[PDB]
Amino acid sequence: DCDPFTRRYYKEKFGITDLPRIDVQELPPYNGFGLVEDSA
Amino acid sequence: NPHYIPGYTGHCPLLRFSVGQTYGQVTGQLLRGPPGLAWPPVHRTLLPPSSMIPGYTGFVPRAQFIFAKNCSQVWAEALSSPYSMDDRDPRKFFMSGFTGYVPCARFLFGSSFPVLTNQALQEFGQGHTFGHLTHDALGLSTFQK
Amino acid sequence: LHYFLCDDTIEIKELLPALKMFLRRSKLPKNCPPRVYQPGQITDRAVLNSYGDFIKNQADGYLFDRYKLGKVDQEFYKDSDLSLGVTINVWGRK
Amino acid sequence: MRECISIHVGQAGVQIGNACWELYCLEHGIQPDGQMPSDKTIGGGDDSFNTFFSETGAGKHVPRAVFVDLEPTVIDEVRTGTYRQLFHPEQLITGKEDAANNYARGHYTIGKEIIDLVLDRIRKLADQCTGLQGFLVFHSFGGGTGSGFTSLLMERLSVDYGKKSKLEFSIYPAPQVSTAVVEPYNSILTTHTTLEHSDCAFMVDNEAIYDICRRNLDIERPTYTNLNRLIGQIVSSITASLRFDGALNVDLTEFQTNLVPYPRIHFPLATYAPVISAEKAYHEQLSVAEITNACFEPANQMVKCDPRHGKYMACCLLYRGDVVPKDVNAAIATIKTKRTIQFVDWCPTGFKVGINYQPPTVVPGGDLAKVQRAVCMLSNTTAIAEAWARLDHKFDLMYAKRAFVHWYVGEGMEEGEFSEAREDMAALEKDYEEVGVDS
Amino acid sequence: MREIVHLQAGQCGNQIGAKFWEVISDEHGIDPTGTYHGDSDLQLERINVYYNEATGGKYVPRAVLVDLEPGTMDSVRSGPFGQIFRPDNFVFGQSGAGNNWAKGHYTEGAELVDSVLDVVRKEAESCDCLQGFQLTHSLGGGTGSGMGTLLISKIREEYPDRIMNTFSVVPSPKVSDTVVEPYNATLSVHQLVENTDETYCIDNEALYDICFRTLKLTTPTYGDLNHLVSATMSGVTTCLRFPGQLNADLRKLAVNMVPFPRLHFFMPGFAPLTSRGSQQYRALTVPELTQQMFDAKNMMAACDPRHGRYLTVAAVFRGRMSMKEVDEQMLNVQNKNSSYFVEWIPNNVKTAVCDIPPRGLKMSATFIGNSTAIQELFKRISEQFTAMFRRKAFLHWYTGEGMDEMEFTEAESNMNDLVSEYQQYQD
Ligand SMILES: Nc1nc2c(ncn2[C@@H]2O[C@H](COP(=O)(O)OP(=O)(O)OP(=O)(O)O)[C@@H](O)[C@H]2O)c(=O)[nH]1
Ligand SMILES: Nc1nc2c(ncn2[C@@H]2O[C@H](COP(=O)(O)OP(=O)(O)O)[C@@H](O)[C@H]2O)c(=O)[nH]1
Ligand SMILES: [Mg+2]
Repeated sequence: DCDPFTRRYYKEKFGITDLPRIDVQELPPYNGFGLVEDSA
Repeated sequence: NPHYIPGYTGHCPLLRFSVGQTYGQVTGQLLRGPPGLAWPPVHRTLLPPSSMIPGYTGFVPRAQFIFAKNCSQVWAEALSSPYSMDDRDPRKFFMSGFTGYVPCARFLFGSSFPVLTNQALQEFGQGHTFGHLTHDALGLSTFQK
Repeated sequence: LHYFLCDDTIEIKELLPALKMFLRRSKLPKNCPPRVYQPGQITDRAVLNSYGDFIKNQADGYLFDRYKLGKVDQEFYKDSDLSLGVTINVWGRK
Repeated sequence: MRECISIHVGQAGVQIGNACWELYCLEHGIQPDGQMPSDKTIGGGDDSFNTFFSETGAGKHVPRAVFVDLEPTVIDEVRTGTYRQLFHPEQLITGKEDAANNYARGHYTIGKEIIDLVLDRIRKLADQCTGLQGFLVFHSFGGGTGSGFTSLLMERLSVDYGKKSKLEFSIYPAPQVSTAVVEPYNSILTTHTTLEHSDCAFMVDNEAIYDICRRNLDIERPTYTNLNRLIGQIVSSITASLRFDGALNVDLTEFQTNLVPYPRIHFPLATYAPVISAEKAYHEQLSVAEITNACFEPANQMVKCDPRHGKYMACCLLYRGDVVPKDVNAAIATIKTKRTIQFVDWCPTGFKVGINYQPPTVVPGGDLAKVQRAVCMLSNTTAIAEAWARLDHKFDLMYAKRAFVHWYVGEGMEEGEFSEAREDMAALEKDYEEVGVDS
Repeated sequence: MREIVHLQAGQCGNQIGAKFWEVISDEHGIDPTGTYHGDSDLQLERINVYYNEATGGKYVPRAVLVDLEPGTMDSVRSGPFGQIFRPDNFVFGQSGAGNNWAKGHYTEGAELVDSVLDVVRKEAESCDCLQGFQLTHSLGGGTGSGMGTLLISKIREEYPDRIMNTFSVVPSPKVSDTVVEPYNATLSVHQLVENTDETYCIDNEALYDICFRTLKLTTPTYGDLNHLVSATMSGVTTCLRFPGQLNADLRKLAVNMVPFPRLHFFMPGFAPLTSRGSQQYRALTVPELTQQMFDAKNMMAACDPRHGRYLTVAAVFRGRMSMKEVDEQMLNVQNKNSSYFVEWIPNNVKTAVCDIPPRGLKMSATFIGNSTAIQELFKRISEQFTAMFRRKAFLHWYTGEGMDEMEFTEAESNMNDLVSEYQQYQD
């Protein structure tokens, strides 16, 4: 990447506008005793 | 950028009053701007940005006044502070330990120096009955009262 | 507010619900609270120069001129300016 | 990570330091707010500002300088100036009443009250430094604070800190141009403790820089804003090597050893070149062979003295910008062939050179021109004997009738201290005569 | 930050001080009511020096008003800026002084000073750090000469380490308006030379000559005469209230200008004075101002400095100016007038430059002079004393209320001790 000032020098002089900002558990099953809320 | 070369000995308007700068930028500032007096004048001398042969003895009109140039040429020319800031400005404060006076600052209490100076700058810029409550508790409880 | 017609100067008293003389006998300025002008600039008469001859009377030895050069303009309250029901800025007091 | 501490006491020390930190913010591209800009990029290292600044984790830089004065009238300019958001709010220490151009009112009565707050800030600063190198104290001889508050601060700091070199940049009284009336008194009383706790005290004055401001710059009427911008560049040319890289860099410790031949002879003079305006720089060619012959002229020393009468003792050239070492070498051998420039016999090697790779800077709205290079001269010579001869001729003519004495006595100074300080300069004037004679 | 207490007693001292508080109120933009109305913010950072904040954004001065007569106290309330003062500061007796020194210092002035000094110590105790005292009086009266030395004696016995600004109007040879002026003058210098750090001497006949030569006033009344003293009054202490470039407070003038404990009587001055006509013809520069300082006709005392020598000169500049032209022009004037300045003191002249000039002018300057020529002011008073003391005239009005003949010989011996020092150092 490059700074904003470097992007200013590249459009007034070379006449190009290049701005690419390139970047770089489930619960166990129920057994069968009690309630499903109590065992959980 | 019109100016005078250093070492110039002529007169410049307001040259004797301006301080702390060289002759160059003092003269460069003074040339362009009039202020109290008149600007440098409109006609500025200073600071710049034939059917006859020679030997002819006849009369050519208004040729005795033109000079310094040859016979054919003269024939050719003969024929031709935080106080001034707004209240909404975040810079309206004084840093810690400022000796200088701030109006309406001695009357405030229980605040730090920046908050107190900001407030000072802004100011300078600008039951019912015991019997009724505890009686008839049976119908309307103490929470109801 | 007293206003002597012979002198056009104003003295002011007070009536307590007296503190005597509120403002002294002087020509009341009209526009704004005026700044104190530098001394020697408030002369009634203008003079080119005094007499170069060393023998001279101090009150009599002045040559007056025809040009009002450094004259400070001042407006003063008079009987024509103030009438019944007009605001007056008494040294800043409206 | 090579560090320095700059203390500014008195009015002259503080007011020059207002123009020193003028420069360092724009050398390294730091805004007055303390935040580096986001749009513009400058050429400057992350260790380049570490000599004179400190990086705070919010990305705001803070100076390493302590501002002390006994009178609040000058410090309050800085607190409400353009650099309010720059300094530490505790670093600016405020007194109550000044020294009144009295030595004993800054060393015995008022100067004892805040000396614990002054030294504790130096203790707080030095513990933050990773590696320390020295001190740069700014004051003046003739004042009551620059003589008073300098005297006790550097005598307690030498006790606390053992072998760190101290570099004092003090304003010498001029021979003719002088402001106060107690200048011959306040200058003698400082030097009774400079000789024991100051290793190198660079010295400038007011009349020589006035005349330099007239011939070279062509300024008809100079203020104090003009002088502080010129002294602000010499100090930025001495501490250039710790911030930038070059060919042969000079260390703050080493030129303490190249410039002090005897333990009592440590008073050099500063000189900067090429000091020129904007109309003459574009016309001339300012090469290496001529910016160093400008330094050796009798009219270009920044102290009102004649260097022809004395003989030089030890020199030190400090270059900057685009310079190659060979042009410096031929520019030195052409100087030793000159007959007016006289060196002592016992010191055949006297010159020393240092080269940096950064050109000088210019402040917007300034007076100095944009030049490719610069040279700073720091000359130790025996010509200051005549400078201190006339000042001791001021002392005895006033001490003969005991004028102005009782203002000193009324604060705590004994009368007997006046005689002992005069006998110190009695010996020091004989030292330049003892050193200067050729064996 | 530095706090100054102002006192005024006597008719000549009351009216000049009332003209003093009028100038500085406009300088800092204070309305006659006490409300701040100004243009620049630099006038407000140091406002605690002269003024005290009241509740509601109203300002009051630090002045103590004392007289033995109620006549002039009604006049100060009746002035153009008279409403600003504190009604708790108006302490006064009811019996007139009668132009008598003993009626202000021993008989009737001994009952009022208990409540006079109580108001003074109430104002100074509210201050955080006090600097000094400024008092206005006249040397020839019965109040200002009697009570002037009474109050400075009692203040210094309780504030030892301070500075005293005694602004005294001295008697005049031709403009003498009381027959007992030699009696009232010699009776106050016994306490002025002992208990005053610096005294500024003002006569009446040099102020008329300034009003007739430099200013060319046709009718120089008392309203314009006291304003001349008022400008030098407010010009000496500009470095304590306004920012500057070479600052110098009141004790700095104490060190530079007092070489001996009893040579401290200063001649004052003002420096941009001009007539009304030639405002457009005068070039306002530092070389024009410096010639206006050392003119023989521009100081405010009845002494010719050409008849003596100079010990120490200090001049406080104001406005935007350079310092080379200040430092060279106050070195050129010392070298050209080499005979006048003494040879046993080098660098007689002390300069000071501020940054805010007064309103209505681009720059200004205040001149202060210590000279040996002030011995002529004390010589004529001493020889006027002898011709009246020889025949014991006008003496029973003094000896009839406690004073004795033995006090008169001691005071005249002190003038002879004081005037001998200037002549001794001259050669
Ligand atoms: N070149 C230069 N000299 C200065 C400056 N400020 C003060 N001086 C010199 O300092 C000398 C006396 O010291 P001052 O600065 O006036 O006073 P001080 O040293 O602060 O001592 P105090 O007044 O007691 O606080 C004067 O003779 C001036 O020549 C300045 O900004 N630039
Ligand atoms: N310049 C000036 N002098 C004054 C004024 N009022 C009185 N004097 C002088 O004071 C002298 C007399 O002092 P006096 O009033 O008797 O002192 P007091 O009795 O203590 O009040 C006279 O010679 C006058 O010239 C004044 O308003 N301005
Ligand atoms: Mg100071």
